[PDB]
Amino acid sequence: GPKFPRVKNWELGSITYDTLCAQSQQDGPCTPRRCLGSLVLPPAEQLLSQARDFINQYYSSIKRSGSQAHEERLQEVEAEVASTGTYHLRESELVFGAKQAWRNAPRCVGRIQWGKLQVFDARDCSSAQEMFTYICNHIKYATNRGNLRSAITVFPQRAPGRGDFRIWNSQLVRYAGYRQQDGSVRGDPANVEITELCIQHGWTPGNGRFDVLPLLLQAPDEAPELFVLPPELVLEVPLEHPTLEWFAALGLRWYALPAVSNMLLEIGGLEFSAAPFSGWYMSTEIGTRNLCDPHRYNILEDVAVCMDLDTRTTSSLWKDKAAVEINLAVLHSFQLAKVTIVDHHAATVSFMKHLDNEQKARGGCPADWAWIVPPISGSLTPVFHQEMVNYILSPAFRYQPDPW
Amino acid sequence: KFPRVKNWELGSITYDTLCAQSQQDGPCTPRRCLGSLVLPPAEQLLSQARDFINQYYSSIKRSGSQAHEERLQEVEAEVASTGTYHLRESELVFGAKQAWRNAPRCVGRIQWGKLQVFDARDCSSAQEMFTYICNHIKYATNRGNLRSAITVFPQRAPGRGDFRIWNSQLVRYAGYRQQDGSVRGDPANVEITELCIQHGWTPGNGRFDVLPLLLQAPDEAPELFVLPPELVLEVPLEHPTLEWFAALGLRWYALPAVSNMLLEIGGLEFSAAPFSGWYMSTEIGTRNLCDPHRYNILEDVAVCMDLDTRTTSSLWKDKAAVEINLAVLHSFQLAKVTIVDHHAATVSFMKHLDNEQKARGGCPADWAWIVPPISGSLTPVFHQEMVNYILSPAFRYQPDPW
Ligand code: HEM
Ligand code: HEM
Ligand SMILES: Cc1cc(N)nc(C[C@@H]2CNC[C@@H]2OCCNC[C@H](F)c2cccc(F)c2)c1
Ligand SMILES: Cc1cc(N)nc(C[C@@H]2CNC[C@@H]2OCCNC[C@H](F)c2cccc(F)c2)c1
Ligand SMILES: C[C@H](O)[C@H](O)[C@H]1CNc2nc(N)[nH]c(=O)c2N1
Ligand SMILES: C[C@H](O)[C@H](O)[C@H]1CNc2nc(N)[nH]c(=O)c2N1
Ligand SMILES: [Zn+2]
Repeated sequence: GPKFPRVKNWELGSITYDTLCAQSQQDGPCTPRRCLGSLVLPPAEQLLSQARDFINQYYSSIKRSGSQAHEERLQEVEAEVASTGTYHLRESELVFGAKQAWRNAPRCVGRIQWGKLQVFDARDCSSAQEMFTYICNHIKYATNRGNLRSAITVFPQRAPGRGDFRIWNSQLVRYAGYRQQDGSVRGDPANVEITELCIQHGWTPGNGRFDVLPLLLQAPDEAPELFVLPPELVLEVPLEHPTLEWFAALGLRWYALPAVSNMLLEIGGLEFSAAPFSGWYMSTEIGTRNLCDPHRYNILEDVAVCMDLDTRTTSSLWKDKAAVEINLAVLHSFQLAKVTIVDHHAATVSFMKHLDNEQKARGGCPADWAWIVPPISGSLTPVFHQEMVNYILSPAFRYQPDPW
Repeated sequence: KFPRVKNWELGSITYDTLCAQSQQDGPCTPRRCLGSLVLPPAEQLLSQARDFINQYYSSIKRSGSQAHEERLQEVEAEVASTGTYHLRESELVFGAKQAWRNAPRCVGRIQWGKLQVFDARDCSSAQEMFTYICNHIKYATNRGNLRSAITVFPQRAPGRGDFRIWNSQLVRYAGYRQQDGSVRGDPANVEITELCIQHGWTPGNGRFDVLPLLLQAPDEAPELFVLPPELVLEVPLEHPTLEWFAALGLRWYALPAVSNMLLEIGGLEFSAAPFSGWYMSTEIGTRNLCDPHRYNILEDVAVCMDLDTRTTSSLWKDKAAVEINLAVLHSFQLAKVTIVDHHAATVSFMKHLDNEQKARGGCPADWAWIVPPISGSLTPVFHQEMVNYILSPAFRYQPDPW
């Protein structure tokens, strides 16, 4: 074979070679001396080359590469940068770039849907209040009464010497976490800081386990402003189990819409610091991570006690049994409420199909094995047996640290 | 420089300084991570030897002593004269424990200091290899109270062919290709099964037929030896509450004993150095029995359980897999054969990480192999960042001798 990584599937015995990785223009965290693949967090000339690359990508995607229109677009970007230090994307370039950032996201198992993204252009937005309107519109469109639709809303890009548009919440919908007297947390321990920041900015807190947080929205050079989401906009699913009738009595619930709001969207060197996007859940993120992580709702022991399991010994597999029934409750309850969700089996099957599609279309697919393999039943899914190459392509979504 | 390593469940952070001791490159580069891939003169030999002898004298806290100086000179003298050298038994013992300590894919490393090392470097024939292997099996098995062991056969030499065990483990079950392209037994072992038959083995026809060994002395065809049945401890699988489970006729062998890896110590290479510990239950219950390309029993079990098999969203696979893992643990516990479940194994691995942080400043670990194949995030290792790199002494994969 060629001098590109050989990639094997150990279940089926099949082999491919990744040639797409040659397109990577940004270094990850590994060296020949040590692999850091498991870590969670790993100028005019600089901008212009990122821009040219992106414009080349766009004209390739419309098959007008080398054309007069292509060359004129490049010259227009260069002159814009020459005189202003920055440039602006055409509407169709933004749409292409946003779908490409999703396509490029190594940690996303849902990429078979990448071409079906509704891109809302909010680059005219000039205030926190207007961000709120755009965000409520996104939530209404995306939620679609339970028939969820993938979407992204793009606020204005970072600009020379002017502050950023930022949504302070890590997602559009999250539950509060309230630090208690005895040191415990009521609600979601992941959200203790943001919850405290909201109270500080004038929110009157609740006292429940599942209280929806308000949004803290920041327009350039202003303190963030607080906006409560009208409860009729936030679709939630009370959790019940198909055969364990007591499960409904636990009063657990989750919201319908997974909407990430703290990632930076980079396209051609331009940085969109507020560009919240949403899809639909894969059930394990709720049933396994949100509900069972020891540092989250941590409900395994409660549920195992209800199931009458022996929680005194590891080898009864009480944690495994309880996690499975909680995951089944999530799926059953979303299906009952007619809210789009995908189980880990169906999601990883569709990601294997996406891998094949991309092998044909671009000669590989950047993928992060530790994130793509689900957190229960790993080797029961086809992705566990599939070698994966991880690398950074642009356009991309990047993590940004909390603005506080 | 030194990477920061975070645990996301507890918020705790360490810095890995051990990785600076790596002298051998892995498959990653700044352009792309290949961490998920399964497969990767006299002066170079001399410096590996020196490093190793330095490691050894450091472990017995005699660095710089007279014995240390004179041993270094012995190695130099031997290499300069002959191109190679030989380890003393106590060095071999230290080196074997260290290759285990260093193995990034092993979750069982809390046990690394406890290893019985059989010196088989005076072995000159496949016959003698067989006797040594039978003794290792008897020792390691110990009527079910398993004891970690390694037997080390003669090192590679520039002149000649290697000592090799053709089998990938000392105990494995045959896989017989059928006329309909079906496999009876373990589909992972079709090739070795067919090799045994072509070297004169009379095959069984069951699902759990223990394979004979193909053992190879230098520059000879391999020879076939059948393991005496009484040496091979097996565990019938039954379930604590599902009565019909026992009637599936399932079983697994007690002793996991890897026989195809190369042991590298101080630049010397031991191409046959089979080692054994005890099983982590998910290896049997999840991979061997539920992999689609292995015994693939999930659907049969789920149907016996009367689960709805038609749709993924009933989580019938997840349910059946849990019960199969439970059957494995219950049955080994019942037979009084050492086994460890994935929760206990991963908790002890976390302690090993803390011990190693204190002892050496880090611990090379391969997250994709450390995290178990069921209930990943239910175990503490899922939430633990890991740094992967190659330290020597080391175990290395070697391709099949045919
Ligand atoms: C259509 C349904 C979708 C499904 C089922 C899905 C599935 C997932 C899952 C399970 C994860 C891992 C999340 C975690 O553990 O934190 C993930 C990550 C991610 N997905 Fe998707 N995805 C979907 C849509 C989207 C969309 C619309 C975008 C953007 C346009 C997106 C981009 C990303 C990114 C950037 C990550 C990494 C997040 C991070 O680093 O925290 N995905 N996806
Ligand atoms: C004491 C009981 C032990 C337990 C519970 C244990 C656990 C494990 C597990 C679960 C794996 C992954 C197996 C797989 O998925 O193929 C593994 C791999 C490995 N272990 Fe251990 N281990 C034990 C003892 C040992 C010993 C005694 C040695 C050598 C002296 C050793 C060296 C290795 C090596 C080199 C690998 C990687 C094997 C490969 O690449 O195929 N371990 N261990
Ligand atoms: C520190 C840090 C880095 C990073 N890259 N990421 C994070 C968010 C963490 C990752 N793991 C839990 C939490 O992220 C929770 C949010 N995940 C929802 C998911 F991204 C999703 C699902 C379906 C559709 C869709 F559009 C989006 C934190
Ligand atoms: C191609 C290739 C490369 C590589 N490094 N490795 C392999 C063996 C594979 C790994 N995954 C299944 C199979 O290896 C099965 C052997 N595993 C037994 C396990 F290693 C074990 C457990 C407890 C104690 C002990 F001493 C040994 C194949
Ligand atoms: C340490 C490790 O990288 C970390 O816990 C990762 C593992 N895999 C994951 N996979 C997904 N999809 N989401 C996550 O939050 C994590 N956490
Ligand atoms: C492709 C992927 O690396 C491969 O399936 C790995 C993943 N993790 C593993 N983990 C262990 N312990 N054993 C294995 O064989 C594997 N296989
Ligand atoms: Zn890597």
